[PDB]
Amino acid sequence: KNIDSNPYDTDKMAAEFIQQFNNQAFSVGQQLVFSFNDKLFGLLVKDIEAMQKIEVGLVVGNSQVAFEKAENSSLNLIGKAKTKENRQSIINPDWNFEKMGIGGLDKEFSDIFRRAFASRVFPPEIVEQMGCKHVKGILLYGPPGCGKTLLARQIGKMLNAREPKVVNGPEILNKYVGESEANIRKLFADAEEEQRRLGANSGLHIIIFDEIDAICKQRGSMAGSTGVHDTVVNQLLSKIDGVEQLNNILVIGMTNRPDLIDEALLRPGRLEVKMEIGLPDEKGRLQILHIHTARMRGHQLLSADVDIKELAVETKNFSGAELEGLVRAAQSTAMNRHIKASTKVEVDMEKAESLQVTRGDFLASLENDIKPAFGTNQEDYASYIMNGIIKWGDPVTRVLDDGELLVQQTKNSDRTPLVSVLLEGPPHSGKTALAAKIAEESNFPFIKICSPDKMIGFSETAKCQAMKKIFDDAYKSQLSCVVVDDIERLLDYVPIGPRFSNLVLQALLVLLKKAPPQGR
Amino acid sequence: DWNFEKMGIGGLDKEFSDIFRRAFASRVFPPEIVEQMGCKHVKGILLYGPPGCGKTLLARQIGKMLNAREPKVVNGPEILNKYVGESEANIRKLFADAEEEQRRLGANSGLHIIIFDEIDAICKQRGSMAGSTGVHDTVVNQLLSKIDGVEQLNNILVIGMTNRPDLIDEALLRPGRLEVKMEIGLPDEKGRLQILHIHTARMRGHQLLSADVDIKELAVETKNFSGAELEGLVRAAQSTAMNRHIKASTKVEVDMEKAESLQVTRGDFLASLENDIKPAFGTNQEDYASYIMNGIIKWGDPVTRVLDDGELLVQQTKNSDRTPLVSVLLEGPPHSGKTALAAKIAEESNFPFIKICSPDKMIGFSETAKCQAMKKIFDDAYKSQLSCVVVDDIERLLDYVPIGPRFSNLVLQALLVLLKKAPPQGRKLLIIGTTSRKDVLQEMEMLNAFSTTIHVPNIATGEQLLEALELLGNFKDKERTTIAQQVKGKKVWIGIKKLLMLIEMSLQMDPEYRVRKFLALLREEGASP
Amino acid sequence: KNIDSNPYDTDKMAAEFIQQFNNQAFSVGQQLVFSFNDKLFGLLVKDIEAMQKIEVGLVVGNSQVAFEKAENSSLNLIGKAKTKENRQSIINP
Amino acid sequence: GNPAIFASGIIMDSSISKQALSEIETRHSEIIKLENSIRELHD
Ligand SMILES: Nc1ncnc2c1ncn2[C@@H]1O[C@H](COP(=O)(O)OP(=O)(O)OP(=O)(O)O)[C@@H](O)[C@H]1O
Ligand SMILES: Nc1ncnc2c1ncn2[C@@H]1O[C@H](COP(=O)(O)OP(=O)(O)OP(=O)(O)O)[C@@H](O)[C@H]1O
Ligand SMILES: Nc1ncnc2c1ncn2[C@@H]1O[C@H](COP(=O)(O)OP(=O)(O)OP(=O)(O)O)[C@@H](O)[C@H]1O
Ligand SMILES: Nc1ncnc2c1ncn2[C@@H]1O[C@H](COP(=O)(O)OP(=O)(O)OP(=O)(O)O)[C@@H](O)[C@H]1O
Repeated sequence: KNIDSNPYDTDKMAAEFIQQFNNQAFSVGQQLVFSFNDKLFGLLVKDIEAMQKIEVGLVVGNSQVAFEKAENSSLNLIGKAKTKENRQSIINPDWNFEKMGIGGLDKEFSDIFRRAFASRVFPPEIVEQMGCKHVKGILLYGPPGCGKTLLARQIGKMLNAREPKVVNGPEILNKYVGESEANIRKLFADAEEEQRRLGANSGLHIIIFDEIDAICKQRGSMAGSTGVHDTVVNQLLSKIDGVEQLNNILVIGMTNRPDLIDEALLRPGRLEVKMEIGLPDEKGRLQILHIHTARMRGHQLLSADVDIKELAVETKNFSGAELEGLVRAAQSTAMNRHIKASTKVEVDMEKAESLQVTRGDFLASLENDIKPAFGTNQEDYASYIMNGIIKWGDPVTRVLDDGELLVQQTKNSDRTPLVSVLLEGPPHSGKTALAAKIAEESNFPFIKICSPDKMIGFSETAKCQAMKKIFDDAYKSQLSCVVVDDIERLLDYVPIGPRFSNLVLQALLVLLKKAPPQGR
Repeated sequence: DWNFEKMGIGGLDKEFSDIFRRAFASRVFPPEIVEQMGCKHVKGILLYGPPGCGKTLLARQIGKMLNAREPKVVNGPEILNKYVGESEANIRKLFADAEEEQRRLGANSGLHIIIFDEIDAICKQRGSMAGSTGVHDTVVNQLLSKIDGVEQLNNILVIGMTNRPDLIDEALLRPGRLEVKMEIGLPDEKGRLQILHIHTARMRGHQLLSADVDIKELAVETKNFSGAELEGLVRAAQSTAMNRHIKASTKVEVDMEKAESLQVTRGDFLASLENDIKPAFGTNQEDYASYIMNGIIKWGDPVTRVLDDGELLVQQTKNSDRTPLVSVLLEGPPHSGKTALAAKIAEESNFPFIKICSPDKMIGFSETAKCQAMKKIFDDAYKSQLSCVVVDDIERLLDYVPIGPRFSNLVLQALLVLLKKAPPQGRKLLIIGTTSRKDVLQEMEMLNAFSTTIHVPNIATGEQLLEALELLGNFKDKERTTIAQQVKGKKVWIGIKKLLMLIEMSLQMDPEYRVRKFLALLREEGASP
Repeated sequence: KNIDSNPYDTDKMAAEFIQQFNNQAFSVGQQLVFSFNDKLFGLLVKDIEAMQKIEVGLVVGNSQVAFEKAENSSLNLIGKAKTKENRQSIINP
Repeated sequence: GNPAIFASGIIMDSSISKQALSEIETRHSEIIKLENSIRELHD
């Protein structure tokens, strides 16, 4: 009934304990009641040591007592005589990495843990001798469906802190003056209050921004909404790091376009741990498939024919979401194979017991259902090669051999990371078919065709942006091959005049000699 | 009990001295003489500068330095409200205590501080044009009236901080309202040394810092680091060791036996420099590696000559006093490898600030965007004591094409104007520019702007080609001899960047056909000097 | 006061009940208190079957216990040692 | 689209009324008389 959070000086109460219980016998495990400043406390003897361990001893004037608060006790002890402060760890005792359910992101997690949590788990006393603040932010970016939100959620339920607040996109905007800023300010109030109350002992707080690029844009750039967005950005900047200091927060943001976010918001002392989540390699695919097919193996629902290594090999440039969808479709096929009710839903039982997902389901689903965004597409070749290839003379063989030589050079060289080639001839000679037969036999993990007939009626800027998008996508694979056909149609050339689009020509000329990032 | 070293601000001695002289000098002298002088007191301060240089820190420390009331703090647009006439009541509330204490205690009152953070959010210029009235001008009018109105106050002090000193209304900065303006900029070497000592004193106190760590080397090695970045460096260096003593991949555990020898060593600092912290007004080796992709090889005399002529220019811009702005143009035929040489010279300059403006990062931009981007890049170079800038492939920057001809006039005018604007007094700038068609620039009347020119040649003799091959080492002794007999009695016209590609193309054949294909390609390329 | 939604393994608590109350008399409708993992629960005897329904019996080591949460109770029972079952008829004839 | 718009003026509305207060006086008056009566009975 009399529990209070007010601090208690262990030194004064220890001196009072010595005064009251001098020349008195005490034994290990002895239970008693101590009155300090009219406050009653339950004391239990834990260990005794002669000035050697002794079960029973006599308290004397120079006896030393060290006090530690009981487990789950709200007692606030302050002093140096106390030895155990019972600082509750900031991590749930149950957690271990394997149960997180994330595969193919070992290095990134290692870096985040080192740079953001290393200082919240080392013994506090050592930390206090360095006088260092804690990091205050993390930023995540990458292509869609690679596992950002998953990591944010897993981190959120990592810690022993309270539940994390969530902001779903631009759910803070409002029409009346001075309402958005109020919504922004409402978020930090609990942290400010707890800080003021408890100082260094406050618990941790977490805030998660979703699609942060929809709110924080460079100041002075946009038009038509400069006032509102400027006010929001200024309010956020002031709150995160202002005149009054906070030391018990952590902010996580995630976006798809890391370039639009203001610059003053990404300096040390603010969101300063930037990470990139990219496509996985072979080991990552193997780990993800292992994670997503554990329960079935446990319950013996998985046939003995399936070999996970083969599936890992055969799926190239896949992303996590697609690896999940593949398994889901494979399971749905088997589940439907037993149910048989077109007229009215009618489940069976005889073979609803021996459910077995087989290799055939995996293959059939892989060839019909999933279509990776960065993979190779086959309908394109069907459309662009409508009557096959006819060997009517040596020149065909010559051209194909030259294409093969170029492909081999670009795959084995190191001093020439970029190559080019031009195919030309009289009209109605069939250049496009040959180009799309030299791309198909390339055997690269990424192929694409950029044809004018997908841009009918576009203006110059639209065409420029489309080509730029294609090349940006191509820049994210260990290999690639892009076909640009009918250049004159792209340029809108007409002999009268002459007339043409200068902007597209300049864009193409620049792009033709830009090297990709290192190693690709 | 105040003391300067307790403030913990390094590298800002002169600014603080001036602020103290102008603002607090008259509130400490004996009152009688001040009365005999009949002077009022300054009632304002404004601070501006690039992000992360130590404004808010200075404001907070000033707030702590005074034996006065507790300062009132305003966090950006914290006063706006939706009901008519409330956003001005909020303003008026701030001065009530000052007014009352003045009225009561006459000329013996205390001192009241007010701090505006991000002032430029609610104090923009008044439209002053009918129908273009700003969204909120009543706030500005109320503030102007309150700071200095019909009734007189003598016990206040207002401090403002901002990043854009160009948008604040001009009536708010006359010598009556906000009289002392300060620019907080990047520090020099001594400031960096002081900051590092300030942030490492505590660690050094408890023998947590190793012996091999020397501060002076770090100070020399970090060029154009803002204040916050040094702190970030130290923080990462600390975190590394603490991680070293934490095993956590299954269950977090903190070995407490080897955790009592914690000590920070230089290797941590080096790793942190390499990976974690990246400045904004400095430079990093990634760019040069991106441009100088295959190094530089001495295939003949001219190379050396070129480099020498660069060195001289650099020296001049460092020691000349009449000419604080020099420029040069590198030109030559295509595939002669000129941009690489410019990058090499710039890297060897050893200037603190090096930036490269290239068309590769402006694809699809409209001409206005190009103008603004170039303006920003140049402006960033006016805030240093030494700068070097490289303009790459001028012709691509203008969007030139022989037919017509057709080009962008606006960008050309921008450049022409921008090659003779001297920087703020006392600073030095160097500009290098690359191109591949001199004549066109000659017609546009552009060679007048530049101060000189340098010529980059091709390979033109068999001996040079053989030396280049030997340096690259692709072909061995017998093949080299065969090539010599085939080529030693002729003349050649080729560029290095083309030579590499020819070698790579040749290497793909079978072991016993490479030489013949290489020779065939070299013949077919054609000279046309 | 100590009501919580945390799951409770019916198997473990049934085994503990058998261990604690083996060779003890139990009658239909009997009310008692059971301590499981330092948590106090009210138990009411609803049915007794001989190893036939019987009014009173003796709980032995191999006696079987089936637990059902009280009406409107927030107790979260998990495991197979419970009579409650759920099946959704999301389709109709 | 439209910049943030100010809100309009407020028009409050008092509840109690003179005549309703005469009615409340009607309510209150009888209580004192009833009190006199009960005090008499107790006495
Ligand atoms: N590394 C991974 N290992 C295992 N499964 C993964 C991994 N990454 C993603 N997944 C699976 O794929 C899903 C991807 O959803 P998620 O929300 O993580 O993507 P996202 O990056 O948020 O997408 P977007 O950013 O486009 O909204 C996860 O819910 C999970 O099922
Ligand atoms: N050996 C071959 N080489 C090329 N095309 C062939 C050959 N045998 C059959 N074909 C067919 O000839 C047709 C050539 O049409 P294609 O569109 O490739 O020509 P094109 O040069 O693009 O035409 P245009 O110049 O009018 O744009 C295709 O249907 C192709 O499959
Ligand atoms: N001269 C300095 N000496 C010591 N520390 C400094 C100095 N300048 C900056 N710092 C460090 O920078 C930290 C943050 O700097 P500060 O709060 O001044 O940022 P700021 O300049 O207000 O940034 P912004 O422009 O975004 O408002 C300080 O807490 C301090 O550690
Ligand atoms: N001695 C050298 N001088 C210059 N470049 C060299 C030398 N030796 C090797 N190289 C390499 O040759 C290449 C020169 O290509 P670079 O881009 O500099 O040529 P460029 O003249 O800019 O091209 P273009 O005129 O077609 O735009 C680079 O990879 C460079 O590192």
